[PDB]
Amino acid sequence: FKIHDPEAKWISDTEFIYREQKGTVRLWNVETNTSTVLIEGKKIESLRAIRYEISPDREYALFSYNVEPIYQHSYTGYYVLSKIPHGDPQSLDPPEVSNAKLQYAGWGPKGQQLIFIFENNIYYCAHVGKQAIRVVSTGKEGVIYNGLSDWLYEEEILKTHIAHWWSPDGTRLAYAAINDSRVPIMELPTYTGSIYPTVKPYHYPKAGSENPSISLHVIGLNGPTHDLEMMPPDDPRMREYYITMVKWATSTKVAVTWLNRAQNVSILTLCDATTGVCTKKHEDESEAWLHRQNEEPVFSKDGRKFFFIRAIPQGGRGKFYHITVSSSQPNSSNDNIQSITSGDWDVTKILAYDEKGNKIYFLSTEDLPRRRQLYSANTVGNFNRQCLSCDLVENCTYFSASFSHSMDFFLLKCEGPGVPMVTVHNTTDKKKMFDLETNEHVKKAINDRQMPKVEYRDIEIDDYNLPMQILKPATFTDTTHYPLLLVVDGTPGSQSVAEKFEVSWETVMVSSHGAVVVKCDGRGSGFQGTKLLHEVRRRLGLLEEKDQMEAVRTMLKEQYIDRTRVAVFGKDYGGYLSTYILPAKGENQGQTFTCGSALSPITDFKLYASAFSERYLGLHGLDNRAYEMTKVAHRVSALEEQQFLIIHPTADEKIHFQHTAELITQLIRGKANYSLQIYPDESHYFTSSSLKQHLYRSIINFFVECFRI
Amino acid sequence: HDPEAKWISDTEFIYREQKGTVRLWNVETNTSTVLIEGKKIESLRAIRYEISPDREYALFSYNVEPIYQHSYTGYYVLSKIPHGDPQSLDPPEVSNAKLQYAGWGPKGQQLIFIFENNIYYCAHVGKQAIRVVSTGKEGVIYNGLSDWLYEEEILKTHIAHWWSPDGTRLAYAAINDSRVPIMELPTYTGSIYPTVKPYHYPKAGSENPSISLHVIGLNGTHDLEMMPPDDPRMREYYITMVKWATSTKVAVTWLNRAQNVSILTLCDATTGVCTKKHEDESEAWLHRQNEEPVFSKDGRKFFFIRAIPQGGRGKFYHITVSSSQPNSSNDNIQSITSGDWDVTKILAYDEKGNKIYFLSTEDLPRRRQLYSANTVGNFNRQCLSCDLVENCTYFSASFSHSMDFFLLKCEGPGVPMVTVHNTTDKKKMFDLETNEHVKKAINDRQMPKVEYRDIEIDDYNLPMQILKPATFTDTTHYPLLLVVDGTPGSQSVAEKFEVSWETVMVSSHGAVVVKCDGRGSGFQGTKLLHEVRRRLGLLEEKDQMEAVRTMLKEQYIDRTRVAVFGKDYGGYLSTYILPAKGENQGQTFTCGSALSPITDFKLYASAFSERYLGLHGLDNRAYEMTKVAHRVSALEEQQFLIIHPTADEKIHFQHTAELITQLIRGKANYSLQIYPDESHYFTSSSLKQHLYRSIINFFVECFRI
Repeated sequence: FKIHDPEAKWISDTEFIYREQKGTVRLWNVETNTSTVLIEGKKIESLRAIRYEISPDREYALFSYNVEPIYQHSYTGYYVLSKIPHGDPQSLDPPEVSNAKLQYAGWGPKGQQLIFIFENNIYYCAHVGKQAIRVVSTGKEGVIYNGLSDWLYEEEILKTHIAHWWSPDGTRLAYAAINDSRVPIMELPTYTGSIYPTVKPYHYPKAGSENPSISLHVIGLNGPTHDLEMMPPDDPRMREYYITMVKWATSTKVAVTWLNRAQNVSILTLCDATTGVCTKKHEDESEAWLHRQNEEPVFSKDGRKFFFIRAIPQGGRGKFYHITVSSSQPNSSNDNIQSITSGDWDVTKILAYDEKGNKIYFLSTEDLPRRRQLYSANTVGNFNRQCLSCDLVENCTYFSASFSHSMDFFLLKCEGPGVPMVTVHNTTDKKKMFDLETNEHVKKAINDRQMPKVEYRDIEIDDYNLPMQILKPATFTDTTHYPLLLVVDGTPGSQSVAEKFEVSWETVMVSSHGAVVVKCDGRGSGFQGTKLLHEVRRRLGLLEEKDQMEAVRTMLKEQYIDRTRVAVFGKDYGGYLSTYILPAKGENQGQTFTCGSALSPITDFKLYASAFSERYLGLHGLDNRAYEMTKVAHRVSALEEQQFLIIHPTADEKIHFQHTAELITQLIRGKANYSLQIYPDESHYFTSSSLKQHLYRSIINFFVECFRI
Repeated sequence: HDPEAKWISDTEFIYREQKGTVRLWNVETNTSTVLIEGKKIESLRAIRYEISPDREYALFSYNVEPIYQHSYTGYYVLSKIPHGDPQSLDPPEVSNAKLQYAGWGPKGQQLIFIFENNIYYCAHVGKQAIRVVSTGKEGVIYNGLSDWLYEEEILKTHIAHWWSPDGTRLAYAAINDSRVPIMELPTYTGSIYPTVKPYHYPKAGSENPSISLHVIGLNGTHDLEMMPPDDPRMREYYITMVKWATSTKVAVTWLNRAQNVSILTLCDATTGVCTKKHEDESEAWLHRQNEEPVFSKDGRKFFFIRAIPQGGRGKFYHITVSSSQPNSSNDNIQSITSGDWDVTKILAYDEKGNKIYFLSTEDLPRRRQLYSANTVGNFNRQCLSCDLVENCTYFSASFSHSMDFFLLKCEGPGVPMVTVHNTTDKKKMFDLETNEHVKKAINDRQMPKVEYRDIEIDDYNLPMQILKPATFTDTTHYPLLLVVDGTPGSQSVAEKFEVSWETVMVSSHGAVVVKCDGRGSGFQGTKLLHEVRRRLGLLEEKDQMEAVRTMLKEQYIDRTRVAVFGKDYGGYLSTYILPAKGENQGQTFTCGSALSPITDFKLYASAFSERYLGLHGLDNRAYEMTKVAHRVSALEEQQFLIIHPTADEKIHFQHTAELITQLIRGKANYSLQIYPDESHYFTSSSLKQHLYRSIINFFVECFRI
C-alpha cells in the first residue's frame, strides 16, 4: 500500500527534476523521453539523508538528515553539500562552529548561492566555499525569530516552517521578524527523561492573551547586506496585525497581506523592498473574519496586472471564492475587479498565467465541492473556460497540476479516487506522452483484497445541500444488519467528504471487522459558501451538532444498519465534537451511541491558541460570552451508558494536555464511565510509523470490542 | 465512634467528643466534668482542637487543609476554657495567616507555633509572640515539622518538637534540604497558565537532607546542639527516634543511611554533650527505629525492644533492660520477655514496683493481647485483658498516670469497643463507648463471613484471610480476587474490623477476596523481614501463586474468573502476578489492576529503595530485576488497569507513564485512569468514593457472564 510518489517539479520549461521512484534520482526530459541520472544510491551512505534539493545551476546538491521535527515540520538536522555527479560530502557548518545541527539551508534562485539558518541567524553563501555571512542574527532561542516559523505561524496561519522568500534577482531576501518575548511560555511535563526529568517550555499565546509581534524586513544577499523594514498599515481597526504570507512581485516590490487582530480586516499592500515604502493595493473586510488568507496573487514577470482570488457575491448561496484580475498599480479612483469565473463553486488554487496569450490555469471544485479538477480560462474578456482533465480518466476524479516555466508542459496527478496517477501532459495536445508513476503494486494490492464499496448519499438541510459519503464492506447485503461508526472532523475551513484516494483505519475495520463508516460536512464546512462557513460563527458546536444529528437519524432509517451498535470518533476539534455527540435520542429510544472515543479534544477554547478562538468566537479577555456554553462540561451531564475513551499523548504541542485534564476533572465531578490512554512524551502530529500502528490497533481493538456481541 | 480519651491524671481522662460536646470523665466515681460544649461549631468547624495543660485555654484549628499525609496547616485560635472569646494566634506584625503547626506544652498555658518553618514560643497565652528561632526556610530548612521523607518514610509523623518534662526546653530537628534534588510536579488546573510546583524529593542514590538536633530553652533561650556519633559507616545519618529521658537529658537514635547501623545516645539538652549508650547492627537493615525509650522517674535503667536471637524461628522482638549508666566495657543487656512471639510496643512501666504493660502477638500474630511483666528477675508476664469481651482480638490499652486505671479499645473483629478498666481488678465498671451506630449498621447489613486459612512455605507460616458473602453455597462459583499489599516492615493480614471496597464487592456479587501475609511481613521474626533483602518482588509472588493455587483447587473457585489487585507497592506486585501458567494452561487471571504502582525503584526515594536494595549511585545490580517489564510481556487479552493521581508524591506518576511506555513497546492491551492534581491519600471523601465507584464498576464487568 505504500506510495512511491516522486512528485517532481519543473526545473525548466522543458523538463522536471523527476524525483525518486524506487531509489536513485534521475532527471526526466519531456523533449525526447530522456531520463538523465543525476543522483545514485550514494544517498544511502549519506547517513540516510532524508531530504535532498538541487541547486538552480544543477551543480550542487543539498542533503538534509535529522531524527524528528518539532511542531509540524521542523526539518532541522545535518546539512551536507555534494557535487552534482557524486563525491565530496561536506557538512555545512555555521561560522566559528564545527559540524552541528542546522535548521534549514535551501537554495537561491540562480547559480549555487544559498543561505542557512542556525539559531535564528541567516547565513548567506554565494558559493560552496563562500564564508557564511551573519546577515541577520537578532533572532533568539524562542524569543525572537527571523526566517523561520514559531508554533503559532507554523500551526495556525503560515502552516510552513520557512518564513523567508528569495527575490527574483537573487540579491535580496525578505524575512519576517517575530517578537515572541511577550508570549507566555508554558511547559510540558516529562515522564521519561531521567530520574529527575525537566519540563519543556515553549511560548503559546492562549485565548484572551496577547499575540506575538510581527514585522517584515529585507536583507541583501551580497556586499552591505542592507536591511529595510516595511511599515504595516495603521488603520484604526489594525492595532495588532498579522502577516500571512508575502510574495516577491518583483525584485524590489513585495505583496504583503496584513490581517487585523480581530481578523475581519485584510489589506494587500505593495511594499518597496529597496526603500521600505508600503503602498496599499487592495483592501477587504467583513463583519466576522477574513477567511482564506492563504492565497497568492499571480504576478507576472514584468509585474503587470496580477491574478488574485477573493470573495465575489456569486448571487445566491452567499459569496464564493473566485479568481479576479487586478491591474499592476490600481488607481484609487476605483478597483479593477474582474471575476474570471463565476458559479456555485470555488477555485481552490490558481496554477499560473501564460504571458504568451490568454491562459490562466487553476485547480477548482467547479465540477463538485467534493472533487478537485484542473481548469483553464482566458484572461481577456471572452473568459472561455477550457478543459484539461475534466474527468480525463474515469478512475480518478481528484486532480492537481504544476506547469512549466512558459506553460510548455505540466505535471498532473489524480490521487483519487484511484491510485495517484503522476503523469506528464502538455497544454496544447492535452494528451499524455508517457506515464511518470502509477504505483501498480498498490493497484494489484487493492485488487487483491476486498476494497470497500464507496458510495455517496448527500443530504439536504435548510437551504444547503450537505455532502456525505458512506462505506460498505464490499460484501454488503441490505437484509443483514451492520454496526454504524461516524467520523467527525468539523474543522472550520475543512472538508471531510471528498473524492480523494486514502486508506486508513476506517477501511481497516470496514473490510475486516464489517463496519459501515459515515463522513459528513455540516454547517461551516469549507468550499461550500462563505455564508455557510459563517453560519457557525459565534455558534460553535451547535449547528454542526444538529447536522450530525440528522446524519445519524438518516443512517438509522436504513434496514441494513444496526442500532444497538453505534459509535462516533473524532480527532483534534473533531475529537471535541465526538465528545459533544453523546446524546440519548428522545427519551424512550435513547442510547444513541453504544461506545464513544476521542483524541486530543479541545474542551475550552480559552485553553487553546488565541488565533483560533478569537477568529471563530471573537477576542477573549473581555468576557466574550461565547466560551462558556462551548465548554462540553455542560453537555457531558448525561453520559449514561456509553463506553467512552480518550487518547492523548503527554507532550502534545498543538492541543495541550490541560484540555484532557480539565475534561477528566469534569468526568470525576460527573461520575462518568470512561477509559483514558496516554502516550508518554510524544509530539501531537505523531509521525512515527510503529507508534501509528499501535495507535490504530488500539482504536480498532476498542471499536471491535464495543461492537462485538 | 471514638472517645479518644487521654489521661490528665489517674482519676480523670479527657474523654473527648463522642457525638458532640466533650465532658471530662473521672474514673473514681463516673464524674464527667463539663469542659467543652457545642461552641466548637462557631469556629468555622475546627476539625481539631486541644486543651491547654492548665485546662484554661482551648485551641481550635480551623480552615486547616492537609497538604501531605498529615499537614495540619491552618488557622489556630485560642479561647477561654468555659466557652467563647476566640483570638487569632499570630507571630508579631503578622495578620491572620495559616500556621503549619501550633502544639501545646506540658504545664500552664505555654505553647508554640510554626510559621514559615520557624518555632515561636510563648510561656503565656497573653505573652507576646517571640522569635525564639526563625532560621527555617520554605521547603529547605524545617524546624519543628518533618519534611516529606520524615513524615512519610522514617519518622512517620509531621510533628518534630518534643517538650521537656518540666516544660523548660524544646528538642527540635533542623532539616536542611539545600542538598536535596527537587521534583517539579506538573499542575494542570491551577489557572489558564498552570505552572509546576517544586518540592525536594530525594530519589534513590540522591543526596538526602541533612538533619541536626537542637534544644532551645523556654526561659531566659539560647539554643544548644548535640554531636551525633562518628562511626565510619554512618557518614550519612538520620534521627529515627528522640525522646526526653529526663527534664535535662534526651534519648536520640542516630541511624546510618545504610539503615543497618543505629546508635541510641543520651545527651544533655542544656549542654549538648552526648553519652553513647547502645548500638545495633544487622547485615540487611534494622527494624522499628522509632521505638521510644521507656525510662523511669529517676532516669535509671530503661526499656528497649531488641530482636534477640531467641534460638529457633529467628530473632524475636523482646523487651530488654539497659542500666542507668552501663559500664564502658559492656552494658547490662537482659531480655525480660521470651518465647516465639513479639511485643508490638511497650504500653507503660510502673516505677512503684514491677509492672511493664505492652501489647503482643503471643496468642497469634494477627491478635494483640495485653501482657504485663516484672523488671525483677522473675519476669512474671501476666495477661490482663485476655478475653474480657468475646468480640475483641485486637487490643489497645492506654494507662493512667498512676497506672491504676486504663482505657481499652478493641477494634474488631466485630464492632470496635472502647471501655474503661482498672489494672488491678480488670473490672469493667462501665463502658466508655460501644459504637452503637456501628452495631446498628452492621446488624442491618449483610456482614461478610470472615475466616482464616494460613499457609506454610519454607520455614515461614503466612496467615491468610478469606471472606464470604454470608450466602455461601456450592452450586455457586466464587471468582477469586487476590489483594496484595506486601509493604516491607508491615502486616497485611490481621483480625481487625474494616469496611472497604472488598466488603462491598463481596456483599454485592460474592467474589472471594484473599489476603495473605507474603514474605516480608513484619511481627513474625526478623528472618522473614531480611529474607527479601535485595530480593523485592520475587518471593512474595511465589507465596501468592501457591496460596491462590491452594484456594483454586476448590471447585467452587473457577479458572475463567480470576483477578489480582493492589495499591502502591501492592499495585506493582498485582501487575507482577499476571503470568501465563505454562502455555496450554494460560489465562492465569482475567482482570488485573494496580493503584500508582512502583516498577523501577531507581525512581523512588532513597530511604525506601536503599533500605532493601542497597544505596544507589554505584550500580548495585540489585535494582535491575525488580521491573515488571519482562512480566508484562505476553498479556494477550486479560484486562489490565491502572489508577494513579497526577500529584502522587508518594509514588510519582512518572512510574505509571514509564509503564505505559514499556507497554507501548510491548504492544499489550490495557486501560488507565487519571486524578489530575490531587495527593496520594485522597484526603477528600468524595475522591475516595469516586475511586471505589470506579474500582467496583471495572471489576463487575471483568467477571459478569
